[PDB]
Amino acid sequence: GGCSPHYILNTRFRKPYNVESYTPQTQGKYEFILKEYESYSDFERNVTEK
Amino acid sequence: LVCNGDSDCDEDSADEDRCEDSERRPSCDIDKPPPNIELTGNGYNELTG
Ligand SMILES: *[C@@H]1O[C@H](CO)[C@@H](O[C@@H]2O[C@H](CO)[C@@H](O)[C@H](O)[C@H]2NC(C)=O)[C@H](O)[C@H]1NC(C)=O
Repeated sequence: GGCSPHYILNTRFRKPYNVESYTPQTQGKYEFILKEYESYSDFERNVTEK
Repeated sequence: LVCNGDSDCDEDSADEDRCEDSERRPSCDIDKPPPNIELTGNGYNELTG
């Protein structure tokens, strides 16, 4: 049996006997992490004997 | 409520078994509930939110 009116947007659904609820609890979580690292090190010498 | 053409038994709709469409009245023009009213039915866990 069943045949209670269940809608999502304009689309109407027939729920299974087994299912208590199927309901559009919409949600969204985005997550962005960017980590850039640089190191440089320079070493020189110049040395002369005459 | 029997043979309203509305399923007034919640899950079973037993008030609408073997019910003649000649006896079913046009109980209402429409049956679309407000667009997410079922969520108002839900319970809430006040600790976990
Ligand atoms: C070692 O000597 C070289 C050559 O003089 C140096 O490089 C020169 O540096 C001058 C000034 O900055 C520039 O005008 C030249 O074009 C460079 N030439 C070359 C080939 O690099 C260098 O800097 C010196 N290093 C140290 C640690 O003294």
